[PDB]
Amino acid sequence: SEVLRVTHELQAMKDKIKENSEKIKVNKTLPY
Amino acid sequence: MADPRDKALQDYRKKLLEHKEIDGRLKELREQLKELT
Amino acid sequence: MVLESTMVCVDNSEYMRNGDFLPTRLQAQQDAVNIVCHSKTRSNPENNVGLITLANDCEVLTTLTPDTGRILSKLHTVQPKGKITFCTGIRVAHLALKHRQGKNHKMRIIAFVGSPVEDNEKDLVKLAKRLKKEKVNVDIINFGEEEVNTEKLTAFVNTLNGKDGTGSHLVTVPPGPSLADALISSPIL
Amino acid sequence: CTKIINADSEDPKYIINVKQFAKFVVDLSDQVAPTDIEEGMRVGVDRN
Repeated sequence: SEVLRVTHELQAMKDKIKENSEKIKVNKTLPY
Repeated sequence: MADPRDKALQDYRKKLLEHKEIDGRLKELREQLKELT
Repeated sequence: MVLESTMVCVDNSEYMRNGDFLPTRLQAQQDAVNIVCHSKTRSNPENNVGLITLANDCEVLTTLTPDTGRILSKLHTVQPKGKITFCTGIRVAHLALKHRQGKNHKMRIIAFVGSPVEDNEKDLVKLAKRLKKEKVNVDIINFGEEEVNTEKLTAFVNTLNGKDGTGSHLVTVPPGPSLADALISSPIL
Repeated sequence: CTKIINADSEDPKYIINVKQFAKFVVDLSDQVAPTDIEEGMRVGVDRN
C-alpha cells in the first residue's frame, strides 16, 4: 500500500542520488 | 455486556494507536521522499 | 529453475469499479500483486515479470523485468475508465514476450478477464491457433462478470490443450468476495 | 618548485603558489607523509 509505494518504490533516490553523487565526486579532479 | 466498556475501549485505543502510527508514517514519508526528490 | 517469463494483463475497464470481491474490485487485481507474481519470484531469483493494461485498446506499463517495484508503482495508477479490449490485447503481450531475453524462458500470459468482452465466436483462429506453434502459455482469471459461464472465454483454453495444455487452469473464482487466497492457494504454480 | 600558502588540517588538500604561473590546489603524493610537509616549505610539484 502506502509503504510499498515508498519502501523501494520511490525512495530510489537512495540509489540514484547515491550514484549521481558518485559521478559528481569522481569528476572532482585534484587540480584547481 | 460483561465488560464495562473497558477492554473494548482499550482495543479501540490500540486500533487508534495503529491508525496514528499510519498517519505519522504518512507525514514522515511525504516529506522524506519530498526531500530526496 | 523457472523456464518461463511473465506478462500480466491487468484490467482497466470502466466496469472495473465495483464491489464484487472487495473494496472496489480492481483494488483486488492489485491484491494478488504482492503475490500475483511475488510468488513467481518466490522462485529462483531469475524470473521475469510484466504488465499490460486492457482498456482503450490497452497500453503497456512494464517491459519484462526481474524487478517488481516498477510493476507495483504502475499498478498504483491504473484508474479504470474504458471498454475492455482483447485479442489485440493478447497479441500485444505475445509480441512483448517474443522480445524476451534468455530464450530459455517459456511464455505465460495471465488474463484477468473481468468486465465482459466483445469478442466474436471464432476468435480462436487468432487467440489460440498460434500458441501451439509458438509454444505459448496463457492463463485466464475471470473477475466475476461470468455471463452465462462465459463459455466464450472458456473456449480459449478449450482451443488450448488438444491433448495437453491449459497452463495451470482457467480458474473462475466464485463471485463470492472471499479474497485472493483463491488466487494465492488455488494457483499451485 | 613551488611554495605552500596553506595546508588544510585534517583535509589532505593543499594550496600552493608555484612562482609566476598561477596558484592551484594540490594533492599530496603517497610517497611523502603529510607530517614531512608543512606550511611555507618548498614542495616538488610535478607536471601534468
